[PDB]
Amino acid sequence: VPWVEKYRPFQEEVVAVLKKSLLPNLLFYGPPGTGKTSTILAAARELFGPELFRLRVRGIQVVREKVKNFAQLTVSGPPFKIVILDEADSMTSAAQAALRRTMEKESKTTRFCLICNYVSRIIEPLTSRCSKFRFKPLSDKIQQQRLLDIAKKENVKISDEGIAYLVKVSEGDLRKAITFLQSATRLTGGKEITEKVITDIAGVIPAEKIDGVFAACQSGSFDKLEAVVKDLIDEGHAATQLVNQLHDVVVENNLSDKQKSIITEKLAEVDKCLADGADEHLQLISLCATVMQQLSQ
Amino acid sequence: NPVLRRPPILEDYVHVTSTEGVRAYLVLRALWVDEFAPRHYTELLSDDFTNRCLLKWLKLPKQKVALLCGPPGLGKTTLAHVIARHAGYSVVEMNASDDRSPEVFRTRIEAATQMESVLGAGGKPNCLVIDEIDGGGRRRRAEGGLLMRPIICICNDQFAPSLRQLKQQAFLLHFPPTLPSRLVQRLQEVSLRQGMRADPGVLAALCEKTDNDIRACINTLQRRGLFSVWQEVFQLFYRVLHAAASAGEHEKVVQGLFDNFLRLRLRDSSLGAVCVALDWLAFDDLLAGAAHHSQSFQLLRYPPFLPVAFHVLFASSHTPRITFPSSQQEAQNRMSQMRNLIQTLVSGIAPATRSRATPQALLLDALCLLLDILAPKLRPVSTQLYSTREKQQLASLVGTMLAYSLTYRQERTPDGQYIYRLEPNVEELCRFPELPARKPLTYQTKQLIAREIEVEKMRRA
Amino acid sequence: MSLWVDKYRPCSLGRLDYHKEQAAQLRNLVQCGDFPHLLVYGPSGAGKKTRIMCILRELYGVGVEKLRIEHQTITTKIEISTIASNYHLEVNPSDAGNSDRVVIQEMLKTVAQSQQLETNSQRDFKVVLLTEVDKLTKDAQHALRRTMEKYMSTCRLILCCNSTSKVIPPIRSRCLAVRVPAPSIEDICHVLSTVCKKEGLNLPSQLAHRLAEKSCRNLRKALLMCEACRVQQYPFTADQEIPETDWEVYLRETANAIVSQQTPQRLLEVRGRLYELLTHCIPPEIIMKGLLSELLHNCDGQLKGEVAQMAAYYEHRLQLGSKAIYHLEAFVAKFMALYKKFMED
Amino acid sequence: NLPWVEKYRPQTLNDLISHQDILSTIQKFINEDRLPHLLLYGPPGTGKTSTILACAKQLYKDKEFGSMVLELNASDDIDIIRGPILSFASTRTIFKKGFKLVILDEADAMTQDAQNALRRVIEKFTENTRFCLICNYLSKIIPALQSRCTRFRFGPLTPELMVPRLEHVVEEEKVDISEDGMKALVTLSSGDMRRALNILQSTNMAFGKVTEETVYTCTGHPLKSDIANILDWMLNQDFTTAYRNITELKTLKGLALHDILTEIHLFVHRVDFPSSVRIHLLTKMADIEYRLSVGTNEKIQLSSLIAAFQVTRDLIVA
Amino acid sequence: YELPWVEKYRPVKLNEIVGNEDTVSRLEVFAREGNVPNIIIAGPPGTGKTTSILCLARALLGPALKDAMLELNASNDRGIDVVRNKIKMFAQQKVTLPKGRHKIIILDEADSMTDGAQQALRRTMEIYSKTTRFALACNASDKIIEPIQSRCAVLRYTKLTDAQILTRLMNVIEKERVPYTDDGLEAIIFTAQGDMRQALNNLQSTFSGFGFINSENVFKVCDEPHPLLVKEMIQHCVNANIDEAYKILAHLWHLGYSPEDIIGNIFRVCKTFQMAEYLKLEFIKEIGYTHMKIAEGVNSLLQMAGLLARLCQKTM
Ligand SMILES: Nc1ncnc2c1ncn2[C@@H]1O[C@H](COP(=O)(O)OP(=O)(O)OP(=O)(O)O)[C@@H](O)[C@H]1O
Ligand SMILES: Nc1ncnc2c1ncn2[C@@H]1O[C@H](COP(=O)(O)OP(=O)(O)OP(=O)(O)O)[C@@H](O)[C@H]1O
Ligand SMILES: Nc1ncnc2c1ncn2[C@@H]1O[C@H](COP(=O)(O)OP(=O)(O)OP(=O)(O)O)[C@@H](O)[C@H]1O
Ligand SMILES: Nc1ncnc2c1ncn2[C@@H]1O[C@H](COP(=O)(O)OP(=O)(O)O)[C@@H](O)[C@H]1O
Repeated sequence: VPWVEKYRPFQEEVVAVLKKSLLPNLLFYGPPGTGKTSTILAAARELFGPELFRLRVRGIQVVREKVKNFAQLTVSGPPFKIVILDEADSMTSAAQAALRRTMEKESKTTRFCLICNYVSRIIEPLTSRCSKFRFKPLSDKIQQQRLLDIAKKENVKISDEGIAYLVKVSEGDLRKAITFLQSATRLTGGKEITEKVITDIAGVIPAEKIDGVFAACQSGSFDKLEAVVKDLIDEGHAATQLVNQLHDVVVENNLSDKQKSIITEKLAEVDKCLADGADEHLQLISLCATVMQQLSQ
Repeated sequence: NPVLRRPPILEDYVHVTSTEGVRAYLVLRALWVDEFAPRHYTELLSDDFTNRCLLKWLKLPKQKVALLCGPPGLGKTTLAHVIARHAGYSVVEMNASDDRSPEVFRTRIEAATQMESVLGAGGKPNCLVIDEIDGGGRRRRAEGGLLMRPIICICNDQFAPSLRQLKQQAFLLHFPPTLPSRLVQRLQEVSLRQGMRADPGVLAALCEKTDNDIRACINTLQRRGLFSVWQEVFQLFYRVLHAAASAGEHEKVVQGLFDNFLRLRLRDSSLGAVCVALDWLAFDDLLAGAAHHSQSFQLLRYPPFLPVAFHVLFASSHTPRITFPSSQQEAQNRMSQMRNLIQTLVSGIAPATRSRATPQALLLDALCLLLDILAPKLRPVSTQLYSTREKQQLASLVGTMLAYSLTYRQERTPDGQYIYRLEPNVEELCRFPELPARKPLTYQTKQLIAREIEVEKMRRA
Repeated sequence: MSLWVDKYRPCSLGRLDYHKEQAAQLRNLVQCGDFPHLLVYGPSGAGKKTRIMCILRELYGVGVEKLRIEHQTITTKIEISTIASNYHLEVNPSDAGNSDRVVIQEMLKTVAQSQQLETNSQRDFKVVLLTEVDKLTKDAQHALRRTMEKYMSTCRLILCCNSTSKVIPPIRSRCLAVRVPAPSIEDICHVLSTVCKKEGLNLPSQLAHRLAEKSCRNLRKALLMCEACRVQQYPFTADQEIPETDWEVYLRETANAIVSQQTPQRLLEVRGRLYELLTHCIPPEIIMKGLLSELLHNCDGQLKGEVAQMAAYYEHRLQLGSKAIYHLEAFVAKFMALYKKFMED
Repeated sequence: NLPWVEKYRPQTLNDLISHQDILSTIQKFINEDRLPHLLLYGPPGTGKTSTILACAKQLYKDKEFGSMVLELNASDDIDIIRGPILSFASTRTIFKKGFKLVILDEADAMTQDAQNALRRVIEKFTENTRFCLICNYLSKIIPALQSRCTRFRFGPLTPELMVPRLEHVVEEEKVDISEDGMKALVTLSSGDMRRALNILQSTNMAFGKVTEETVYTCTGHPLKSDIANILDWMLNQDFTTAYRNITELKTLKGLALHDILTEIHLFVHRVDFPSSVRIHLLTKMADIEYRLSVGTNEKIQLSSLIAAFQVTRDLIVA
Repeated sequence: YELPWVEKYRPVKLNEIVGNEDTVSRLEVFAREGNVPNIIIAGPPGTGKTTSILCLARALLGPALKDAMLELNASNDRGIDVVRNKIKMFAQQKVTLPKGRHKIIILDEADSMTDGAQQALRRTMEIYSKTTRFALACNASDKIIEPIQSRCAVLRYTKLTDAQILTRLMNVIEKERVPYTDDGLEAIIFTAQGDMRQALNNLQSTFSGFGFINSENVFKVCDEPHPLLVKEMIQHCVNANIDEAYKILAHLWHLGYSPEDIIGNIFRVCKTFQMAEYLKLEFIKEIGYTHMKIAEGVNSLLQMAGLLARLCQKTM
């Protein structure tokens, strides 16, 4: 059993506004462990009662058929039953448009509480047809405390700075730090969790590699760039992770605003190219060439 | 300039400061052919290797099924019928014009195959034909193991992913085109029968206008307009004329432009022009992708401007030696046959309990495998210790060839010289042209390797 | 049973010649319960498949090496071949083309429904090793994550790819990232020397280093070239003529031809060479990578940045488009324009 | 209860606003018996479906409406054309004379083959049945199909005419709205009554009152003040401090880089940049939006927006 | 009730088709000679494809058209079970015809037929060639598989030029006594986009709405982003004047035109604009890239402003 559901328990005001309906469609978004599904289920139990239950959800044809068979059905007798559709963020644009159509022709007697990771919604359900409610993530200190408690009751040997690093590499949510802790204690046999094991589990590139990349760029010789990028690709480090860490380093150190601007334009277009399936090695070589041009000024 | 050094007196503004803090202020605002069908074996045309080499196999050396390849119109449909007529055999035919459900595909051929004729005993033999093949296929594969009457499936590529494993038990022939030395005589006889007159030169021209197609030739006693587009674009408003003149199929126009724009001689320093032309070709490719991914008919109004873009850039004073585009299609079918051959080899190797490598990883790393297969060519004479220590040598090498199912077979060139070729012929899968060529294996060494392969097969079994 | 590249593939995690720390971690992972879904990645020749087979060997029994061919059909019908064992199924759903979604769904459905036939003596799941997950389509990957989360209790997935860039983030979330780096030059020298020793041979360190550098840290290349240079000359020499594939040589000669003259005639000749490379079924991105690597050897330091940026730009456009020759050819043309202007001035 | 979009959906023809030209023309067609096939297109929520429904309801009484007006949606399922549409258009009436009516809502969602089949059906039975095609993008309709019908473009709803309908809604419903709240509601609507009424739902329900801060927080749209702050930081503060300020604001208010970028694009034309600076900014921002649309990291795209402005900082100052 | 002018002035003879002269003459030759072969009819919509095929069949068959001709549209079932059950059974049917006449099967809008249906069509066409002929029709010829084009005399139709549309408009205006001005004719021709059906529909719609035919009425009835506004915005982009071009674009946006409509009219106007031809091609490629973004879904005012900026910087 994963530690995610084992420990799944601020936003009761949305439950209050939902009960005060004597009702629109709902759009709950936020980091996954922020209890959006639990919130809507609690609102369900409070608004109908324990004896009345709802519909929770292959493509879109089966979704439309199920919603039709469910909404076009007489209720016990409150007027509007709902349908959830969690993980809506993964729906394609055509599936989202078909779902928007399904929300119509059924809006007379049913409601939808879409659960998503934010901006993935197309303009039709996101704007109009939904009441948005953002679920803020737990703050860093509370997250570290919760990870400490999990490590205590699971006899996991992790240090406090290890917990801080675990929250850092999974910034903005639980259920990723928790999974990383579980995978780390499985990989190490629980005996000891260090920085390197968390770094490898999270897929983070070591800071020594990033420092070497900047050193090679500052060296001004393209041969060193080729060597460092070839080594970074050979080590198997994802190019998107290198782009993220490189951007985090660049945007915060003491480079010139023009140098930061050029490097960040390059990082953004490299991120777009990598999203389109471009070669990691060529994208990283071009990015490091731009960085070398900026540093070797 | 819009940039101000001091804030506007009565206008809304925002300020922009430099990296040094200098600061500045910006305002913010607000009919004939079937009449002359071959009546007897003597009405066939000469210089033909098809009808002269299938009657050898069709008598009653142990091939089961038949197949087709080569160009169309070569009488592949009528050769079987006239051979049946001459040898005293009957004919059957089938199509996709009727319902070829997988189940009915069985019974539509079983009747043709395993029953005799309700007639005189002379007419009992039958000849069978299957047409327009490119559930039922799996049934064909199941039946092809054992059969009594060979069948013809009309295709044109023996290197197919499915029919290659059927042609291995089939006596597929050579398919040379029919030379017109007697086409003109046949057409003269046809015209005399039909009361028409034409000189030999005129008749020959009418024959060669249609690539000497006998069907079209006999229908003549009664091409491609893309060269016009290529001529209008490649030699001298004009551009509106090319936009209007591109009324036709567009993919082949673009193929012709791509194949021919590097053969013109406007300038040797036109690398900028060819860069712009390749930019336009990439734009056309992206348009083709985007009009399909996001189905949009309005987005395919731009591709007609590719010929216009190849004008302006490359329009010159004549010298338009324009050839038909073949590079893209030839590359397509060659890569398809390479993919079929790698599939054949990988089916030989990958699931054989071992050989843990991706087919792509294997393909990029198989030339070294051939180099291990090379082996010292010391021409072993002794029945033991084949010029070296056998275990670290030819024994392990024949083991690894049996792993990949690589074998050496016998072939005879038309020159008559003996030759051995690797069984799935992975060399041309692996080797490239115009780079330093390595020496190959001797004939007798390949014979020894084949013999060792056979004894290894006997030992493993 | 004879190839050096296969004769000395380690059987168990305990006999891996490199990444021993990760092998120990993997044995710890298999030793405990609730074996998760693995996403093993790393450059080709790093050992991903070797590590996966070893993971199975301590996970299931030795009979995991008793590999037998299987074939199945899908409903769209497309026939696909697989490789299975008494405990795991290995399938590359990419080769089914755009119908990879239905084939992956059908394979996992069938294996999960078939594991229930009293097959729980060793483990309570069947491993479905997917190879070349990065070659799947987005819809296939969404079907994969759905099937993964739906039959987690009865079947386990191991995903093997060379780069996790094309793997959708949702799949990366559900799986455990097992990064298998390419072996270092020293590790490749050590394994080559051990192979030679176990073969009753002797390998000079200079030749081992030369093979390691020429292999580009691909271990199967290192072993293949070692065996090829062995059969070419039984006593190794520190300056031996180590062979290499003809597609690499052809790519290098293509780049040399691009450098040697910058004219549309040379452009058409290089286009013919690009056809030769493409039709031999080597990936267009590999062509671009090798072309750039050799072109940089023939460029001044002031030119290498622009050449590399053009290579990345045109490989990106190649990924967007559908005809690789257009963008390969445009890259070659742009490079000759730049090189001609630079050498001219 | 029932949402106000459905509750306040117009019924009589006089409820519709700003489409007096279109309404007068369609009603004149009805009166003179020259009603052609109709293609109503425009932005969502501007009253095309309500317009055609009002015209159909004045054409046919309630008991004759259900047998003389076939309403179908193309997004529901080519079988539509060959089944219900072909059967309805090819047959005569039940208990009336005159033409029947087909209202195909969301006609832009048909495939091109379906639109060709619909063109054939419309051509064959033009005398007995009139078709009304409702779509958002006229460009999605094949030129063959849109040459069979007269096109009416329902434009966006101007504030000077949108305000009275929302005033009726806020008078009938017990909503307390401010002047700035009404202005913000109109602005976020941008000519969409369905959007305006849904925003009014969400705001008046979650916060109880409708005001600029309330509506902007409910919809999640960035304030004018927040966009001005972002522009000020980008044009004045250094790259690191501007990045920190914008990241903190964005994560505090849950702002989307899509909306931030959309509003900064407007400010780019508001404030008086030099022509070259404006060209550079427009090109860079269009690039950023395109890169956003594919599923990239918003951190890096935000840094690229900051970069696009930091490049122009010194160029503007000099 | 009166027939629409698209049907009121539908050609009934091949002599009154103002389309492509070569193909029309070829069809008249087929109608006169009699032994018409299988023909494929490809071209833009509204050029006369179906009209030409029906006129040819009518001229060939006379009174025997009702029982000798099988006309199938996009609204009919034309699946694999039709080319094999309906088409085959009609081909096998016995109709007595004059010596040079054949049963004509009109698979109209055949580009909508699947690959399997046309494969079924292939030697159903080939076998019964002695007794029946097939007259296909499509907008895109590449949608018809290779064998059908191989065994058909592919006739090509092209967009009616401005002069042909103008002559037919004059004929219809004279026969209908419709007031007009030359500017209204130019507006109708511009909105036609080379379709006679579209030109007739627009003329009839303007007559129905306002009676008089002038540019103002035409663009009031055929509402699209005005070609003059789009033209002057393109001119501003040529002069690298981003501010004025964006003024025009933002005015179009406030009027409510979708970015798809705006970019379509931008391409249409820039296609026949007064530029250096190299700059015109550069503009066309940039507009095509922006339209690809718009169709992909990235359809905002910022995208169109970015297109304007890229056009402006194409001229530096
Ligand atoms: N060797 C030959 N002698 C006499 N006539 C021939 C010969 N080969 C072909 N013909 C004639 O050529 C004409 C066209 O041949 P046909 O249509 O049968 O081509 P095919 O090669 O069988 O076709 P495909 O390859 O497309 O299936 C027929 O009239 C046939 O009799
Ligand atoms: N002129 C108007 N007067 C009053 N309400 C209007 C008007 N236009 C639109 N609406 C409102 O729009 C909502 C439904 O929009 P409707 O379907 O009528 O328009 P539309 O533009 O055809 O929509 P869509 O094309 O997105 O389906 C209702 O809440 C209705 O009150
Ligand atoms: N050359 C022409 N001369 C006169 N009118 C024409 C011409 N071409 C088209 N038209 C007009 O267009 C109408 C239909 O044209 P067409 O023959 O293309 O039929 P269609 O069914 O609309 O075709 P498709 O759906 O295949 O594009 C005719 O009735 C006529 O009003
Ligand atoms: N410890 C090791 N000793 C020898 N060879 C190894 C070792 N680890 C990995 N390899 C090599 O790595 C290669 C496989 O790696 P990889 O490319 O990831 O998978 P695949 O088996 O699909 O090629 C094998 O050829 C194997 O010889």
